[PDB]
Amino acid sequence: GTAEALLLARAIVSAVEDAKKHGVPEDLLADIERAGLALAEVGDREAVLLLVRLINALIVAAEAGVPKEALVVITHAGILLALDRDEEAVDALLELIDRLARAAKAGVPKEAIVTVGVAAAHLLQDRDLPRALRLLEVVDKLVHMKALGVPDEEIIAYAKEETERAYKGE
Amino acid sequence: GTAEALLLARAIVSAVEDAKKHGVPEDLLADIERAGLALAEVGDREAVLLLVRLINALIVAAEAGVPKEALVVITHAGILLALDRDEEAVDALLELIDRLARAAKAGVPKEAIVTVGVAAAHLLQDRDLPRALRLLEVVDKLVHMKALGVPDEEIIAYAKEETERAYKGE
Amino acid sequence: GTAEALLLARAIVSAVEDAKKHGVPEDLLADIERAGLALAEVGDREAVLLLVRLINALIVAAEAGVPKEALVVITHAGILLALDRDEEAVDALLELIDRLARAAKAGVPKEAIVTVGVAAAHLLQDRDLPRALRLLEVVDKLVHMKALGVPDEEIIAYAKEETERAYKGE
Amino acid sequence: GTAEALLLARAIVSAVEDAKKHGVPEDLLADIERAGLALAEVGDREAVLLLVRLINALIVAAEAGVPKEALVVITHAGILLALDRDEEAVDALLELIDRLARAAKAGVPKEAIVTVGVAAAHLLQDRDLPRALRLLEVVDKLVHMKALGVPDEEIIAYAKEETERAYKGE
Amino acid sequence: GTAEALLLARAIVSAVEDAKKHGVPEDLLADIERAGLALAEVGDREAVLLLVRLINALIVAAEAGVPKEALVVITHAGILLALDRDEEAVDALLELIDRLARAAKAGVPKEAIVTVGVAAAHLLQDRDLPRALRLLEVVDKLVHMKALGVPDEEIIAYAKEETERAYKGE
Amino acid sequence: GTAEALLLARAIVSAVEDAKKHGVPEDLLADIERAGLALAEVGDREAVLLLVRLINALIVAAEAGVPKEALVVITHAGILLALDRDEEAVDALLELIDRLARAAKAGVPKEAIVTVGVAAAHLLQDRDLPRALRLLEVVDKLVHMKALGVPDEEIIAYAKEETERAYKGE
Amino acid sequence: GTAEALLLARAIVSAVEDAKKHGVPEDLLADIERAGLALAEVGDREAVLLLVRLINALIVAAEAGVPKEALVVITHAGILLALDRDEEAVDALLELIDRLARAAKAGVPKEAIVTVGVAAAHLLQDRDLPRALRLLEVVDKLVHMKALGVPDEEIIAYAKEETERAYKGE
Amino acid sequence: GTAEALLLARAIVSAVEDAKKHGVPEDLLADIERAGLALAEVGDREAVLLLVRLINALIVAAEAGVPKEALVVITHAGILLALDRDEEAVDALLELIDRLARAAKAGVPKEAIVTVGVAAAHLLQDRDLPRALRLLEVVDKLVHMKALGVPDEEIIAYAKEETERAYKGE
Amino acid sequence: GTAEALLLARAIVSAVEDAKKHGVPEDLLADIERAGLALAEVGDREAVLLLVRLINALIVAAEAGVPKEALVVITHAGILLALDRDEEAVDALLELIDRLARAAKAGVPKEAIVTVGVAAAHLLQDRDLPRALRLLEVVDKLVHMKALGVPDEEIIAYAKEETERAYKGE
Amino acid sequence: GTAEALLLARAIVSAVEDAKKHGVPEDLLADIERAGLALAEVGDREAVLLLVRLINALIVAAEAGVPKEALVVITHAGILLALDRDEEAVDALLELIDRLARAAKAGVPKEAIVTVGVAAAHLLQDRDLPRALRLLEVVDKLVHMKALGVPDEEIIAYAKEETERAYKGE
Amino acid sequence: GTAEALLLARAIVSAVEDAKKHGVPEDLLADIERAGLALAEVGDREAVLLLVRLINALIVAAEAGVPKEALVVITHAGILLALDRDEEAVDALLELIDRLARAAKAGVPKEAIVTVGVAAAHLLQDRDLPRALRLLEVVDKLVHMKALGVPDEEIIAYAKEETERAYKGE
Ligand SMILES: [Zn+2]
Ligand SMILES: [Zn+2]
Ligand SMILES: [Zn+2]
Ligand SMILES: [Zn+2]
Ligand SMILES: [Zn+2]
Ligand SMILES: [Zn+2]
Ligand SMILES: [Zn+2]
Ligand SMILES: [Zn+2]
Ligand SMILES: [Zn+2]
Ligand SMILES: [Zn+2]
Ligand SMILES: [Zn+2]
Ligand SMILES: [Zn+2]
Ligand SMILES: [Zn+2]
Ligand SMILES: [Zn+2]
Ligand SMILES: [Zn+2]
Ligand SMILES: [Zn+2]
Ligand SMILES: [Zn+2]
Ligand SMILES: [Zn+2]
Repeated sequence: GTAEALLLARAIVSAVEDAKKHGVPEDLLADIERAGLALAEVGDREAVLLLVRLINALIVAAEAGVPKEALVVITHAGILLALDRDEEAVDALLELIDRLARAAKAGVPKEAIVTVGVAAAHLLQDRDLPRALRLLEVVDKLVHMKALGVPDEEIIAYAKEETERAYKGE
Repeated sequence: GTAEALLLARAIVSAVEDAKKHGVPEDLLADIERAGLALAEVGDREAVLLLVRLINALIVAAEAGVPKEALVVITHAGILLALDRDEEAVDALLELIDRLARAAKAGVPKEAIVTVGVAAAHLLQDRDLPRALRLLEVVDKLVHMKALGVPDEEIIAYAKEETERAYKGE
Repeated sequence: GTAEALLLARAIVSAVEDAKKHGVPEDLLADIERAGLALAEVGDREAVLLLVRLINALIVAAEAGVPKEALVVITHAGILLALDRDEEAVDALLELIDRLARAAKAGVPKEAIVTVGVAAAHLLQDRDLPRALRLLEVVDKLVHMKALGVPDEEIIAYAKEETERAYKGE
Repeated sequence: GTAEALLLARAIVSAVEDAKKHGVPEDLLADIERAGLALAEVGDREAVLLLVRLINALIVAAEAGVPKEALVVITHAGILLALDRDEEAVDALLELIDRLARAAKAGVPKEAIVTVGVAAAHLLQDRDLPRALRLLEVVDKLVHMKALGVPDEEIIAYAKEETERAYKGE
Repeated sequence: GTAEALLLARAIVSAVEDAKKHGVPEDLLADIERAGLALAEVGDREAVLLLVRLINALIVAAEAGVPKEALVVITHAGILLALDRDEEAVDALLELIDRLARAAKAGVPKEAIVTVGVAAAHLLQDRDLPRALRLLEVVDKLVHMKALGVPDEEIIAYAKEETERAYKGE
Repeated sequence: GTAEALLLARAIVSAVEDAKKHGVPEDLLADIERAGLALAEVGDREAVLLLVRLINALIVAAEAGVPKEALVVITHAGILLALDRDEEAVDALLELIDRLARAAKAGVPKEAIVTVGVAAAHLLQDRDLPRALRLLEVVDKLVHMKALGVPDEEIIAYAKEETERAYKGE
Repeated sequence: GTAEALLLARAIVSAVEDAKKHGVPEDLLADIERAGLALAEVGDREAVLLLVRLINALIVAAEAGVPKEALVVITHAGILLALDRDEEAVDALLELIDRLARAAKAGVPKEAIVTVGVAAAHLLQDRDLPRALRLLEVVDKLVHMKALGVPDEEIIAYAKEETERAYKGE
Repeated sequence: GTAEALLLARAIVSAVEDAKKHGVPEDLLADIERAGLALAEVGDREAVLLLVRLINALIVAAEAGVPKEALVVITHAGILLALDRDEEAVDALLELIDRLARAAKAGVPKEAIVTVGVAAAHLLQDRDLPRALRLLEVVDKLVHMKALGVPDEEIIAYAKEETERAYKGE
Repeated sequence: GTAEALLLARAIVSAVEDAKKHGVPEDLLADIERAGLALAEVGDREAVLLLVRLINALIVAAEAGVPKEALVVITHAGILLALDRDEEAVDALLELIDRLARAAKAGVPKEAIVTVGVAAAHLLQDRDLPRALRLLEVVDKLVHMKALGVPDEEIIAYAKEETERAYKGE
Repeated sequence: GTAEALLLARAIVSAVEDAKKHGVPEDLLADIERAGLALAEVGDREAVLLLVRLINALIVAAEAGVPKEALVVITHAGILLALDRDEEAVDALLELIDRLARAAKAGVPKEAIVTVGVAAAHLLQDRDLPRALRLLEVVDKLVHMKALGVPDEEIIAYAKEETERAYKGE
Repeated sequence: GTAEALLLARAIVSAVEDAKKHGVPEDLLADIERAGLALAEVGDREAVLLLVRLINALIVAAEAGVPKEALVVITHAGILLALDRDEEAVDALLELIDRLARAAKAGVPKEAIVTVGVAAAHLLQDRDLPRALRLLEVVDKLVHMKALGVPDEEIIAYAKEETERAYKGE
C-alpha cells in the first residue's frame, strides 16, 4: 500500500515542520525525519507514530529549555526505541522528558539536569527499567529541592551522588 | 513472449486513444506513447502499467484545467519515474496531479498553480521526497486560502514565497 | 516452466467452455480467451486467475440477462484490469457486475442499466474509484425504486440525471 | 531452488502412493499427480500443499463410499481451485467432501448424493459461494432425514427439488 | 549443413501440402513456397518457421472465409516480415488474421472486412505498429457491432470512416 | 565445434537404441534418427533435446499400447515441432501422448483413441492450441467414462461426436 | 538473502550435531538434514524452524527409549508437515511424541507403543485430527493402566482393540 | 525496503559498540554482530530486536561478572532462539542471565554458576522449558544459601546434585 | 571467447584430478572428462558445471563404497542429463547418489543397492521422474530396514519386489 | 530491445544535463555519463537507475558544499557499486552523502568532512559495511558537536582520532 | 556490448590495484586477475562481481594475518566457485575467510588455522556444505578456546582431532 506510505511520510514531514516552527533544534529533527521516512517507505505504522510522539515531546522539552546534550541522547534513544515498537520504554522516555522539562522550568541548574538526563536516557536505551525509574525519582527529588530553596551547589552535589550510585549499581 | 508484448502495446494504445477522446493535449500523449511502446517491446509490464496510470491522471488533470506547462513537466517526470519502476514516487506524482486539479477547479490563480506544480514536479523527478511533500502542503494551503476568500494577489505572493523557500532549501 | 503454462492454458480453456455451455456470448469469450492464452504463455498466474474470475462473473451476468452493450464494455475493462494485476479494481468491477445482474433480474429498465453500467465500467477502467462507487450507489438506488413500485419512466430519468452528474463531475 | 522442487515432487508422489494404498481410484490420482508435478516444477508451494489436502480428502471420501461421478467432478474442481491458491474455496470443497462422506456412510441413496454433490462442486468451481452453502445445507438436511427414517423415494425427491431450486436461481 | 537445409525444405513442403488439403488458395501458397525454399537453401531457420506460422494462419483464415484480396495483401506482408525475422510484427499480423477470421465467421459484410484488413496489412508492412493497433481495435468493434444487430450498411459506413481516419493520420 | 556435434549424435543414437530395446516400432525411430542426426550436424542443441524427449515419450506410449496410426501422426508432428524449437507445443504433444497412454492402459477402445489422438496431433501440428486443449479434455473424459463402466459403443460414439465438433469448428 | 540461508543451514547442522551427541538414530537425522538444507537453500524460515522443533522432540523420544519403527514413521510425517508449514499438525505430532516418551519411560509394552504410535503418526500425516486425538487419549489411558498394575497382556490387547477401532472408523 | 535494512544494521552496530564500551567480550559480540547483519540484510525486524535484547542482557551479565563459559553457551543459545523469533524462550534466557548475574554479584562460587548456567542454557537451546525452570529455581536456591552463610563446598555440591538430577531426567 | 573456454577446460581438469586423488575409478573419469572438454570447446558453461557437480557426487559415492555397476550407469545418465542442461533431473540424480552412498555406508547388501540404483538411474535417464521418486523411497526404506535389524535376505527380496513393480509399471 | 537502450540513454543524458544545470562538477558527470551509456548499450536497467540515483545525490551534495575530494571518491565508489547492482551498498553510500551534506551545511570544518567522507567511501567500496556504519555514526557526532559550539580544532582532532581507529581496525 | 566488457575489466583492475595497495600477496592477485579478465571478455557480470567480492575478502584476511597456504587454497576454491556463479557457496567461503581472520587476530596458533582452513576450503570446493559448516563451527570453537586461556598445544590437538573427524567422515 503505497498510498499509506505516502500518508505516513506526510504525517512525519508535517510533524517535523511544526516542531521546526516551535523552535526544536534542526539536527535532532534531521535524524528523526530520516528514520521516519525510512520506516514509512515500508509502511510501519506503529514505529512512525512513536516517532511522532517523540517529536511532540521534543517540542515540549525545547520550549522548556532542556540543554542540548540531553536532547541529543534522548533523540537517539527514542529513535532506537521507536524501531523496537516498544511502547513501554517510549512512554518511560516521554515521562523522563516531561520531568526534565519541569526541572528546567523550575530553575534546577543545568549541570544536574544534564547529568541525570543523560544517565537515565542511556539506561532506558539499554532496556534497564528499574534503574531508569530510580533516576526519575532523583529528578523529582531535585525539583522539590529547588522549590524548597536548597542552594545550587548542594543540588549539583546530590545529583552527582545519586547518578554515580545508579551507574555503579549500588 | 511476443503475445504479451502485443497485449501491452494494445493496452498503451487504448489508453492513449481514450485520453485523446477526453481532451488531453496530443504532444504529451505522443511522448507517453513512444515511451510505452518502447517498454512494451521488451515486455516491461510494471513500467507499462505505471505509464497507464500517468495517462489516467493526465485525463483527470486536463478535465480540471491544469495549465499546460505544469502538465509538460509532470509528463516528463512521470515517464522518467515509470522507467525506474518507482511506485512510491509515481504515487506522489499522482497525488500532486490530483492536488493541482483540485486547485485548478477551485479557481486558484494560474501563476500560483504553475509555480508550485513545476517546482514540486522537478523535486519529484530529482528523487527529493521531503521537499516535494512540503510543496504538496503548500498546494493544500492555497486551495484552503482560495476557499476562504483571500485575494488572488496574496495567493500568488504566498505561493512565490513558499516555493522560493523550498527551492532555496530553507 | 512450460508445464505450468500448459496448466494455465487448460484452466482458461475449461472456463471458456463452461461459460459457453452457460450461455455467455461468444465474442466476449473470444476476447477473454485470446488475452488469457497470451498471458498463460508467459506464465502470468495472477492475471490468468483474474481473467477466470471475470469469466465466472460474466456467467452470472449472462444468466441474469444484463444487456450486451454493458457486457462488452465490462469485458474490455476487465481484460485491461487483469493485465494490471489490479485485484481491487477487479473486485469493484465484479461487484458492479453483481449489482447490474440484480437490477436486470428485478426488472429495472434496460436503458437505465445500460447507462449506469457503461458509465461505471468506463470509470473503473480509468482508475476513478470514488466516482465508480457513487455510480454503484446509483445502481442500488435504482433496484430499490423498482422494488418500491416507481414507474419505469421515473427510473430512467433518475438514472440519466445521476449518470450525467457523475460524468460532469458535480 | 531445485532442491525445494524435488522436495515438493516427493511430497506429491508420497501422498499419491498412500492414497493408492487406501483405495482411491487411480484416474483421479493420475490427474492430481500430473497437476502437482507441473506445479512443483515451478516451486509453487501453496498450490502443491492444497493438492495434498485434496488427496487426503479423497482418501476419506473413497473410504466412505462416495460415488465416482461426484468424485470426478470434485477432483477437477479441486485441481482448478488449487491452481488459484484459493484457500477459502478449497476449504469449502473439503467441507463438502466431508458432508458427502457422512451422507454415504449414513445410507443416503446414491442418486441424491450424486445430484447434490455434482451441483455443489460445479457451483464451487464457478466461485458461487452462497449457492454452494445452500447446497451444503441441503446435504445436512438429507443426512438428518435419513437418520429420521424417511424413505429413500422422499429423500430423492427432496434432493432433486432443492438442487433444481439452486440451479434455477430461485 | 545441407541436411538441415533439406529438413527445412521438407518442413515447408509439408506445410504447403497440408494447407492445400485444407483449402488455402494455390497462388498464395506458390508465393510462400518459393520464398520458403529460397530461405531454406541458405539455412535460415527463423524465417522458415515464421513462414510456416503464416501458412497455418492462412489455413485458419481460409477456413473462416476471409476474402481473397485481404489474403493476398496479408500473404505479401507476411513474406516480407518473415524475411526480416520480425517476430513482433509477424505476431501482430497473425493476430490480425485471427480477428478477420472471427469477423468473417460472424457475418460482418465483406466490404468492411476487405477495407480494414487491407489497410491494417499495409500499415503492418510499413512498420507502423500504433496505427495497425488502432485498426485492430476497429476490427473488434465491427465484430461486436455485428453481434449487437447493427445493420450491414452502418457497419460498412463505420468501417470506412475509421479506415479513412487511420489513413489520413487523424 | 564438431566435438559437440559428435556428442549430440551419440546422444541421439543412445536414445534410439534404448527405445529400440524398449519395444518402440522401428520406422518411427528411423524418422527421428534421421532428423536428429541432421540437426546434430549443425550443432542444434535444443532441437536435439526436444527429439530425445519425443523418443522417451514414445517409449512410454509404446509400452502402454497406443495404436500405431496415432504414433505415426504424433512422431511426424513431434519432428516438425522440434524443428521449430517450440517447447510449449512439444510439451502439449507430450501431454497428449501421456493421456493417450493412460487411455490405452485403461482399456478405452482402439477406435476412440485413434480418432482423438490423430485429430489432436494434427491440430498441434497446425499450431492450433485451444482446439488441441479441448481434445485433451475429451481424452480425459473418455478415460473417466471407461472407468465408470460406460460401454465401448457409447465411448466410441462420444469420441466421434466430440472430434467431429473439433474439426468442424463448433 | 544468502546470508540468511547460511544462518538457517548452520541452525539445521548445529541441531543435527547436538541430536547426534544426544543419541538420536543417524538415519532419521539424515532425512531431516537433507530436508532442512533443501528448505534453507530457498530461505524458508518457518519450515526450517519446524524441522528444528522436530529434531528436539526426537532428542526427547530417543532419551526415553521409544521404539525405532514409531520414530521412523514420526520423522517422515514430521518432515512432510514441516513442508506444509502446518504449525497445528506439528504441535499435535510433538505432543504425540511426548506421550509416547512418557509411555516408554513408564514401562508400557513395546508392542502397544509401536501400534498406537504408528497409527497416530499415520493419521496425523493424513490430516485427520479427531482420530489422532482419540489415539492420543488411548496413549494416556495406556500409561494410566500401566501405573495401575494392569498386566502387560491386557495392555497390549486393549491397545490392539482401540487402534483397530480407530482404523476401522467406528 | 533497503532503508529499513540500513536502519536495522545501524541499530545492531550501535548496540555492539555500546556493549564493547561497557566491557562485553569481543568474540561474543562478533558472533552476535554477524548474525544481526545477516538478519538485517533480509529486513527481519523481530529477530534483530531480539538480538539487541540479548546484547543488553550480556551487558548486564558482563558488568556483574558471569564466567565466560556460561556466556559463550548463552550467546549461542540466544542467537539460535532469536532466529526462532521465539519471544518466550528469549525471555526465559534473559531471566536466566539475570539470575546468574545476581548469583555472581552475591559471591556464589564460580564452579556452581558455570554448572547450572551451562545446563540451563543448553536445556533452553533444546526447547525444554520445564527443566530449565527447575534449574532457574536451583539458581535462586543457591543465591539464598550464599546469603544464609552456607560455605562454598556445600553450595558446589548442591549445585552438582541438582544439575545431575536435571540432566538425568529424575 | 576462447579464454572462457580455457577457464572451463581448466575447471574440468582440476575437478577430474581431485576426483582421481579421492579414489574415483578412472574410466568413469575418462568419460566425464571427454564430455566436459567437448562442451568446454563451445563455451557451454551450465553443462560443464553440471558435469563438475556429477564429479563431486561421484567422489562422495566412491568414498562410501557404492558398487561399480551402479556407478557406471549413473555416470552415463549424468553425462547425458548434463548435455540437456536439465538441472531438475541432475538434482534428482545427485539425490539418488547420496541415498545410495548412505545405503552403502549403512551396510545394505550389494545386490539390493545394485538393483535399485541401476533401475532408478535408468528411469532418470528416460525422463521418468515419478517412478524414479518411488524408487528413491524404496532406497530410503532399505536403509531404515537395515538399521532396524532385518536380515540381508529379506532386504534383497524386498528390493527385488519393489524394483520389479517399478519396471512392470504397477 | 534497442528502443529500451535508447530510453535508458536518454534518461542518463537528461539526468546529467539537469545535474550540470544544478552546479555539479563536470568531471564527475563525465565519469558517470560514460559508465551509464556503456550500461545502457546492453540494456542494464537496474545499474542505470542506480547511476541516476547517484547523480541526484551528487546534486544534493554539490548544493550543500561538500568538498571535491570526497565527491570524487564517492563518485568512483558509486560507479563500481552500480556495476554491482548492489542496492544496499548504494543506499548506504547515499546515506553517507546525505550526512556529509548536512555536515557541510552545518559548518563542520572541511578537513573533518574530507577525512571521514573519504574513509567511509573507501570502506563502502571495499564492501565493509560495519566499519562504514561506525564512520556514519562519527559523521553524526561531528554534526552534533558543531551544533553544540565545540571549537573547530577539537572537531578536527576528534574526527582524525575516530577515522584513524576505524582504518587501524580498533 | 564491448563497452560493458571494458567496464568489467576496469572494475577487476581497480579491485586488484586496491588489494595490492592493501598488502594482499601478488600471486593470488595474479590468479584472480587472469580469471577476471577472461570472464570479462565474455561479459559475465555475476562471475566478475563474485571475483571482486573474493578480492575484498582477501584484503580483510591479509590485513588480519591469515597464513599463506590457507589463502592459496581459498583463492583457488573461490575462483572455481565464481566460475559456477554459486552465490551460496561463495558466501560460505567468505564467511569462512572472516572466521579465519578473527582466529588469526585472536592469536590462535598458525597450525590450527592452516589445518581447519585448508580442510574447509577444500570441502567448499567439492560442494560439501554440511561438513564445511561443521568445520566452521570448529573454527568458532577454536576462537572461544583461545579467548578462554586454553594453551596453544590443546588448541592444536583439538583442531587436529576435529579436522580428522571431518575428513574421515565420522
Ligand atoms: Zn505544534
Ligand atoms: Zn476515459
Ligand atoms: Zn487541506
Ligand atoms: Zn459452470
Ligand atoms: Zn441497497
Ligand atoms: Zn494414509
Ligand atoms: Zn492441417
Ligand atoms: Zn472486443
Ligand atoms: Zn530406457
Ligand atoms: Zn480427469
Ligand atoms: Zn542438546
Ligand atoms: Zn549502554
Ligand atoms: Zn576433493
Ligand atoms: Zn527415511
Ligand atoms: Zn534537478
Ligand atoms: Zn544524531
Ligand atoms: Zn581498499
Ligand atoms: Zn561462537
